[PDB]
Amino acid sequence: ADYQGKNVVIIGLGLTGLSCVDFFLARGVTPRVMDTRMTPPGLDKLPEAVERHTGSLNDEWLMAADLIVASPGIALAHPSLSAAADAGIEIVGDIELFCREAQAPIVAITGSNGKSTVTTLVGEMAKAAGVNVGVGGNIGLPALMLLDDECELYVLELSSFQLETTSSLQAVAATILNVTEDHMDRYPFGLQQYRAAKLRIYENAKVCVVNADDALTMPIERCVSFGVNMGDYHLNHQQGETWLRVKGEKVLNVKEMKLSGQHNYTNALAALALADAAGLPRASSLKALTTFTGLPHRFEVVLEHNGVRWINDSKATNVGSTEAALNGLHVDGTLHLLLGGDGKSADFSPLARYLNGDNVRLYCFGRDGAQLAALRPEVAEQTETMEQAMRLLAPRVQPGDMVLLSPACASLDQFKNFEQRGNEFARLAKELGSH
Ligand SMILES: O=C(O)CC[C@@H](NS(=O)(=O)c1ccc(COc2ccc(/C=C3\SC(=O)NC3=O)cc2)cc1)C(=O)O
Repeated sequence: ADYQGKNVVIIGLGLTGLSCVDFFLARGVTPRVMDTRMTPPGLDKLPEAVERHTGSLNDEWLMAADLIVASPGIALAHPSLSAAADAGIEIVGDIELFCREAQAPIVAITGSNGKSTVTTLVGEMAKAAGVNVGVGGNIGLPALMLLDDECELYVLELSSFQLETTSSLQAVAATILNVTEDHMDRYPFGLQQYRAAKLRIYENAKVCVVNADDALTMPIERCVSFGVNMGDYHLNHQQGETWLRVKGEKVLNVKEMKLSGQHNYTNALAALALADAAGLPRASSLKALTTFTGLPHRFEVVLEHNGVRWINDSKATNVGSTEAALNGLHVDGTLHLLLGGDGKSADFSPLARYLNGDNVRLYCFGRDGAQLAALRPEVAEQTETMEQAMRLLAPRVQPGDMVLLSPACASLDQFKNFEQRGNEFARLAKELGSH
């Protein structure tokens, strides 16, 4: 594509919006920027000669544009944006701009849970093979900051939102890892509309990788599959140990992995299937599986002291993700579970199954605290903030217990993002968790 002379409007700042600004400027196009927030992050790092409008959308600017670049954080359904679309004004996102320029194969990963782990993993597989790889998208750097002529492979985490505005992706290997309820505040046509957005990732992909255990990950020549008991990539359980297997051949005893748990093992399978489709050597891909330590805020033990494990799973920002943490979870004594924040209109009831017995306590906070507490009121306390919940639970903690921040919600009602929320839990854990 050629943008010269075009009237360009970027909706949304932050890192991503700033990368879009720099993208256009470096191509000799001065965009204008709008953001519905009065002081969006990065405002102060915006260059002085870029026109900006904050606090709302400017329909004069939008209806004047030749191209609208919408941040994933604004709904295409927003009245101002659908007015523009009705006018035949072209609307894209950062990812779409990336895909038009990228000069290396792209491995594209989406999913309600696991997508950051799989993306990171595939990145580490490439790195183990000596491949110059750019890893990012919806994590790490925004995609436009990855763009580099010497890159030999890109591995992009993509959200449903990014996919809605992307049309030029032709992934060398693409996956939806799973589809469980999330973002319903952005999908008024419910689960199928959310699913429909993620399905876009498969269009023109050279290989598709689907989850044989989640029918919703399949499109409406076949896809490669991964699964627990079925799928081209699957698990084989022999006698307390577990193997990764490709079409009946053993490829890795999971005792060599530093990650644990069925769902991490199916993440490994997904990563391997993607790495294989991308043409990465198998040996170095397996080697990456054994060195990978996991991501911060992803079921991350921040403190083990005095018989108590404090676990930061702050990246659990949906129900499926918390359920992943709770399902099969071994706790010696009492589980003290922190739930709360912005539940994005999710049904929390699927969590109820995991909260029976004498060994669970709930500490529910933020915007949907009352709804979370209502899962089992008898064993629940509700506060306003996570710090209050931590100071409430800490005196109760006994040798053998677990403290688990796995909130099933976004942090955005009270925090900058789930990282700040994990960081704050980590600091509090260390204060509250020794004498
Ligand atoms: O961190 C959390 O606790 C939750 C993350 C959570 N992720 S996520 O909503 O999928 C998400 C998507 C893109 C980004 C980064 O990029 C953005 C730029 C601008 C905006 C807000 C804008 S733009 C505008 O014009 N008016 C706005 O209020 C939001 C995001 C951050 C989060 C979620 O999964 O619930």
